[PDB]
Amino acid sequence: QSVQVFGRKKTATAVAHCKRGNGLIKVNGRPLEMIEPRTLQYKLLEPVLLLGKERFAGVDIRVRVKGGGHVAQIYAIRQSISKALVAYYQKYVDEASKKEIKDILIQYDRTLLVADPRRCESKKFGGPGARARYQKSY
Amino acid sequence: QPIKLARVTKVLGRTGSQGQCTQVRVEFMDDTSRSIIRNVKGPVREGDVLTLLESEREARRL
Amino acid sequence: GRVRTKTVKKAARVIIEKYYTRLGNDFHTNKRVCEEIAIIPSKKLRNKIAGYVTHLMKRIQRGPVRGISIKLQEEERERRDNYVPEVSALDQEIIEVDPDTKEMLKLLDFGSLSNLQVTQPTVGMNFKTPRG
Amino acid sequence: PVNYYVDTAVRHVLLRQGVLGIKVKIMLPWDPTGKIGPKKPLPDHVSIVEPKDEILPTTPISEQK
Amino acid sequence: TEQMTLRGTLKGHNGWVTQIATTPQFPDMILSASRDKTIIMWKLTRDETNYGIPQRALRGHSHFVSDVVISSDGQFALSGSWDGTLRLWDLTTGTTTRRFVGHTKDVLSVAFSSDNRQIVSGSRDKTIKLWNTLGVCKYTVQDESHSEWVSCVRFSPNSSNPIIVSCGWDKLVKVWNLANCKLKTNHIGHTGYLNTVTVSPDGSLCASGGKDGQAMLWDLNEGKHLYTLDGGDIINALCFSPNRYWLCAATGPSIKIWDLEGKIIVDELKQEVISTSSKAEPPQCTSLAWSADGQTLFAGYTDNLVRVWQVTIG
Amino acid sequence: DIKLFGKWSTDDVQINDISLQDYIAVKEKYAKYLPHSAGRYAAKRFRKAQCPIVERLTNSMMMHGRNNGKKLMTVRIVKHAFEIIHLLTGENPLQVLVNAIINSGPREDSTRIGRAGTVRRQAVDVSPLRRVNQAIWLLCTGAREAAFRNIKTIAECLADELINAAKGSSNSYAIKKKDELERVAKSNR
RNA sequence: ACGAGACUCUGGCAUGCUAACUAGUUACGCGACCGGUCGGCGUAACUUCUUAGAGGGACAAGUGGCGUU
Repeated sequence: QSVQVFGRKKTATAVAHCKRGNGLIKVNGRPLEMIEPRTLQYKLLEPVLLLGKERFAGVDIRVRVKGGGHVAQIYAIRQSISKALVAYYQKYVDEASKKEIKDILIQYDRTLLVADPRRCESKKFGGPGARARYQKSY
Repeated sequence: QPIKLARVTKVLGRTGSQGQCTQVRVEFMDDTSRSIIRNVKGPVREGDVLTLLESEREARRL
Repeated sequence: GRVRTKTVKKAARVIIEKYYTRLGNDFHTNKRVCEEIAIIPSKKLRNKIAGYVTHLMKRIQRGPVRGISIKLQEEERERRDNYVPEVSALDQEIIEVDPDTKEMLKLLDFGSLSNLQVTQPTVGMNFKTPRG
Repeated sequence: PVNYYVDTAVRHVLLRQGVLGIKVKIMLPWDPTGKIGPKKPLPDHVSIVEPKDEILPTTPISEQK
Repeated sequence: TEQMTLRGTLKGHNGWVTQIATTPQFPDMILSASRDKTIIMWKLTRDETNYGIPQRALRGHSHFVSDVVISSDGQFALSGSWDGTLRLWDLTTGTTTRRFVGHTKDVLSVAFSSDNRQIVSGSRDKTIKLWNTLGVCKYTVQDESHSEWVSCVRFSPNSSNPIIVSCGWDKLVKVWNLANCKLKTNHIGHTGYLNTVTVSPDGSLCASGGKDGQAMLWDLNEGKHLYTLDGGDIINALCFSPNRYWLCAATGPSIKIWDLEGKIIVDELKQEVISTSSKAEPPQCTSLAWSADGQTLFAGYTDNLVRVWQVTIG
Repeated sequence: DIKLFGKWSTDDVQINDISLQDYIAVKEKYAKYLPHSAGRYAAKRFRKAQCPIVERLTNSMMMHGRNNGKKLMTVRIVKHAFEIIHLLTGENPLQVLVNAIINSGPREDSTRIGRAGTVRRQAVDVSPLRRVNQAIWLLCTGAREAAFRNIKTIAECLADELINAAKGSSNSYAIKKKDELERVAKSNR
């Protein structure tokens, strides 16, 4: 019983392997309350705080995350965890439990289940960036 | 004079030198029967409430 | 701006006028029909044409459209236009008639008509709009 | 379509008074398989198949084969 | 005498309910296919809150699911899709057991033979294909077939004279012999394209309908037209009642049941509260399936709900 | 049970302005653990009214070039000064912030003349959204230039600015600027 | 008819297809530390993650208003 459902933000992507277990959540081998910025720790705890420890009690989740930026690896981890729990519940429990957890998560935050499509825009010549232009003089 | 509120009932148009004011129709929250036109400065939409410190001028039509 | 170009609109009009029977209100069936009966070298153009075909199907559903002309539809349209009341509106028991037209009818030799009812004429000769 | 429907050439001509530049552009006709022109049609060209003339069956006829 | 009333509505689909499948082995089990690329296996609680709830969701199709049918035993499901492939699903685990590849266009219909040994697939490729349960295509009727899309293919429930009946957008009803897969009978008479054909439970009649709105009944053993019932709209689906001598047709946004004896309308199932929002077209009935016992009829609609009607006598 | 940071509830916060009730988002769907949500509130007009007020303040804190994009620093600067507003007043910091927003938003101000003109100014009313925007901008600016070239840290200047604005005191930069704008609008009536 | 659009490249989606020791992931063995952590070793599954092909997907298509409707 496993799902491996993943989530992304910008270039960061995290894959969460969720199997039948006893409530372990690790990210890159470290426990959840140890990820780097620790200012957005609540951003990581939002899924388990919203759904409760009882719903995660029957699964072990191990997240491998790689890609760009601390604040994207966060939001990628939380998307992966939410989608992993949703998929595991859908495949191995029933549709009703999946419906309620999905409703809670989506009501709190759509980005917990649906990825943000925004990506960096290209630079065009004549300016330092995508839309800025070099100073014009007369 | 007291301060009184008025709910926006319909957005009339854009006025100003650079089109910076929205000229709007407002009906008074208490009376509910008397309405006027005023220019409001900022983004305005249906149903929001403007507090008028002065409450008896009328904006010029168009 | 979602304004369709003449390519999309003329293609949709021709497709509708030619294959009105096969089409309906469903975009996802209409696009398959278009890709089967036509040669549209792009998928986006096919989707635009199918969307306008769906819009026009809805339009013809509640009446006619100036661009389309379906041969079979005109027969049903004139069938609706073939409405005939039970009693002709021109068959009246009594018709009012002014004294002047009564005199004209008398001069016509039709002064023996019975249905005519000679109404009173107007009094004031005020039939012109005031000037100013 | 300009990259496969029009063929372009630019050349110089050395004359007495100087150089004349000549540019030649040819818009190829649409050729289905046979090399006189491109195989792909122009992207904005839509061709609608002419419907064949059918006769609506007046009565239900069953054909046994 | 016997009227049908609305008992419940099943929610959970995000797209049009395109097919409803029931089996005479699990009276509390329903399969609904939908344009959300998913098949919902329901659980019939028959409680106050809702008649049934989604129990499982079969996923794996990359486009619309056009038809779903349940095996003789309620353990396997067959689905066709606009992605061109067919899928055989194990209903216990909910995973695809087998994949059927070979159709180059959208798969419009699918059928499982009684013996659950053969599979018929009719596609927009103007093609009818035969398959085993292992996913191998045996025969392909490319010639002497419909010149247009094939909209519905159905087996005959008769142990003798195995026939498969098919309809197309060429306005023809074709009867093929399963033994050799050649055209045995051809039926003309429909004015517009055909959507569905239904074979009687005893294998004696076959009803067809479509754009023209006329439901035509053809004798299957002798091969002749019998009777043309009048429907007031496009016939999206047809089904015979398993026990009563009835025929039900999804006529536009309503369903009509006719007694095949009196040849008259028995019931007009229409559920729609009319209000100021009447400027939009009502949802259209798409799929029809009778219960195993025959006292319940499930109807799919464009508003992605499955409505259940019960024979309430009265 | 969605207290901000992990300590500040929202169930007790009362906007009590009616006019700005629809434009200050703090209460039930806008109760979040952190003032950091990525978010796409600038995509369509008026959506920023769905953004929580604490996140709007946090975004407005990243200003004057050297602090552009440093949102983690600003969420820290809000977490502190909420911890300080609670110590100074004893009230919920969210309530203090909401009261400051109410008090620091101008109700009238002057534009260029009416339909047209190039000489003087004409008084007009302020949209509720523009009221909230201007209130946040003024509070942030007052804090920013109170902390500049001073041993008083940010998250102390901002806390005192919010407290004064909630009190309506004239020791607040935002209140002074609001009064100035309102008086000029009065003179150009 | 040219130009605009269409077009090509590109960004987002696919637990559907094709398939990988110059990408991996699970699983299982063997080890090192206190069931856990192993960019420690090795070989089955397979393709979610990675690559890159084919196809799909969005059309103002659905609903409600405003419009000559």
